Amino acid sequence: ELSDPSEPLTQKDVIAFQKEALFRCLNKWRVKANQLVEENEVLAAGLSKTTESVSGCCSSIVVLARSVVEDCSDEQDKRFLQQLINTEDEHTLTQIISNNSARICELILKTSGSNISDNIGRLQELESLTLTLQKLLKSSENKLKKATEYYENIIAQYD
Amino acid sequence: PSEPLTQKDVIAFQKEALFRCLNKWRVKANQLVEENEVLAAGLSKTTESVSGCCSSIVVLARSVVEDCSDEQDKRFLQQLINTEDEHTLTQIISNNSARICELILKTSGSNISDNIGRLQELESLTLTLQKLLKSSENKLKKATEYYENIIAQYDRQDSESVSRVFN
Amino acid sequence: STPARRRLMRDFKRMKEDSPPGVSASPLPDNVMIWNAMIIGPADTPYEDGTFRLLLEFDEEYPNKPPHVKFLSEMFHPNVYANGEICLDILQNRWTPTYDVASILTSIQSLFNDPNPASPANVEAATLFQDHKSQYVKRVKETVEKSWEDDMEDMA
Repeated sequence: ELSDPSEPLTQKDVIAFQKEALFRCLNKWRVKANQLVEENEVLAAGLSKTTESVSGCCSSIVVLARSVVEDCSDEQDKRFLQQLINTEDEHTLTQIISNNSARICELILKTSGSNISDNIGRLQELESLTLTLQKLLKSSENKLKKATEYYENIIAQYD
Repeated sequence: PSEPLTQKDVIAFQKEALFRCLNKWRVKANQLVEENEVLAAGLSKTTESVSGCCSSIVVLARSVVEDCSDEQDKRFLQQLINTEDEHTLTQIISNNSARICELILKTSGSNISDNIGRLQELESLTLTLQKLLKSSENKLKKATEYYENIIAQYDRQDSESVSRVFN
Repeated sequence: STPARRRLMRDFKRMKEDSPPGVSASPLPDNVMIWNAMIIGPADTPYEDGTFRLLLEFDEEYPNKPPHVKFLSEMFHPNVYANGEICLDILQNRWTPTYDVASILTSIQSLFNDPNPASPANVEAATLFQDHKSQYVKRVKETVEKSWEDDMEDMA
């Protein structure tokens, strides 16, 4: 704590200003980094809940496949449905289903005796995007809430 | 400690230790940007693959709800079809997969939905949700910059050294 | 006692009595023809809180000749050459005898606030100021942290 406001600056004053200046630069990264830690918790949590949540959608589609392979006419379609049933890896299963959901739906509707609506490949494409953009919207809104809450407690400390 | 907790604490630290603290946080911050970019990308790719798996069940519902026998079942399937929340879907699908599977196989119906009318609705929603995403993402950038700019001013307000130099 | 050496001593009394905000300077205890000067970067400039040291060289033609002024710290600025010399109009051709130490340094200090394009000393700096302001600021923020390590022994 050294000043003399009218007197010219001293070596003791510039070191005390360089130290404080270091802190200001330091706190900028500390704050910027700690919020990025906060986001990684937000991201990592959403990664696990999203992966966990698909187990209901995947298993119920395997159910529909098993009831349909027995009464399938095409052998190419019987093989593809057996691939679904015998994959035994939800991450692989989910990719097989999502990439071939158009084909899969058609096979269940044809075999179980329903009228495959035309324009059904575009129906699934727009349904998956709507659901995705909804999840992405909500996540960025939580990113805003969690970031706002993060900074607000920091401002609260100053006052 | 090893880190200057408060600006008042900086007098006790040498320059070399401060430079070390500065570069450690700079690096941790720059590394977390790389990590968050990669994770955020993986979240959407995971989200796309999960929405693809579930939406195919919603498709199977829409093609059969028109021809359902029970009013108890038409209500249940319309709730399934009209829930724009993927987290809700996954719970509806997982908790009621038995009923849902039975309904798709048993109550097998026709093609009488407005095949072109719902495609148009989903096209306007996708385009809308795309604009709302971009807007909510800029709100994040502007908030990060806003709060960081505010916190930075506090450090200069509470700085006795800046007060000495630029009084 | 010569006209130059006497006028310079007045500038030192100027710096001693009313030193401009963010600036200090002093001649060598054994030579008044060389001064150690230091400019603190003003607020809301990418050169903020930077403690940049300079070196001023005078001859016996002062104040009728502008001193040869060049930086001692690593500087990233479109107006500052790689050898430390500065492209400031006041120094080169706008020299007016009413400029003392105090005004020369705040003038340089003010080059941080709003720089002067079409004076390309560091083309890297001049172009990056127009094309990639982020990368310009990233390089300046580096010269600011590197300025802080000196310990300013030239001030005692």
